[PDB]
Amino acid sequence: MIRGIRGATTVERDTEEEILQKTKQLLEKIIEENHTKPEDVVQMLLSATPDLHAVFPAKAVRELSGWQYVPVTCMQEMDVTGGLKKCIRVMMTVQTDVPQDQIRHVYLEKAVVL
Amino acid sequence: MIRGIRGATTVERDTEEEILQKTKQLLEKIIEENHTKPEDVVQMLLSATPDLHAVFPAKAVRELSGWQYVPVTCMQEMDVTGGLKKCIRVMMTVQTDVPQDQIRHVYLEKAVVL
Amino acid sequence: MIRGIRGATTVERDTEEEILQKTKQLLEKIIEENHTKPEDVVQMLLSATPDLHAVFPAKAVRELSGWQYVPVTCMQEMDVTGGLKKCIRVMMTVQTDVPQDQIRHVYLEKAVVL
Repeated sequence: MIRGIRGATTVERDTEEEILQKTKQLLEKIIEENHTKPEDVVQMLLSATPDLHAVFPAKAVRELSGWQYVPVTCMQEMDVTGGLKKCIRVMMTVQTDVPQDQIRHVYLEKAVVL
Repeated sequence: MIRGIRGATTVERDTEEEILQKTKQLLEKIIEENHTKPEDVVQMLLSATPDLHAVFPAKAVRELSGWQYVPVTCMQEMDVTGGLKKCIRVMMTVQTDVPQDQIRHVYLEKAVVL
Repeated sequence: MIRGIRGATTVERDTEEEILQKTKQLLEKIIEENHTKPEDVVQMLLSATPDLHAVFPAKAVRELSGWQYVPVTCMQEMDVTGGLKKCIRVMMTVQTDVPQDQIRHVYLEKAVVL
């Protein structure tokens, strides 16, 4: 079946180095936990709160071996009063047999409270 | 097959109570009209126009029994001049064998003009 | 499987005619490259950079023959420093078993740089 996998991390500052590292990690933990092979990934959406402008998060995807063909695009997360700042969110769509309740959704850094 | 189900509604005021209630009521109608069960939902994206800041509309999914594992995320709608103000829209991706031309899309409140 | 197909194009004026024409053109190119049938399309997302406001680009989909049931929604792209201005990007989800590395993504106008 096809199921979404969610993740979220935070950056300390709006630099390219930080954003690509926090995203790359978030992506490795998702892969680890859910055994995602790049070819089972339908598409990925990455969003970032309105305070992040230094690089597209999508750039870290093509720093993973075998991931250069997975289609990824980015969106601006809505601005909510009191929402977690400098937060990058991923919604990955994958072909999996794993049941809905057993998907490992990943929250790292300041996102551990989402 | 897996198909997308669209919906839209509007709130009168940017208030958490108004946003969660009008969103819950739209999700309930989509679900009703299409006999959707939580385990068949791949994922769900909810958008809000740039004038709504009180709460993330995804907080309303919390009040639908059984939906606790359905992965949902939000995005900001683009700002079009003359677009419907105070509008929440949904794209729900479900596993279904209903023909494309028979998916029931739901437009409520002022969004009935879309 | 179901696979995402990415596209991107740019406009010269933020105007209804130019955003509708360049988006129609992007979509007609994706369909011809991927030999897409509307019944096989799960859904589609279109994002626009923060400088485009004249019309939603989703409106170009009703100019395509037979696409009146395809569920589409828009979203706002994040504003990246050094990013492509006046850019319209699409993520189309389709049912297909063409392997991932053989999907044809389309980059028109100033997006040929990608």
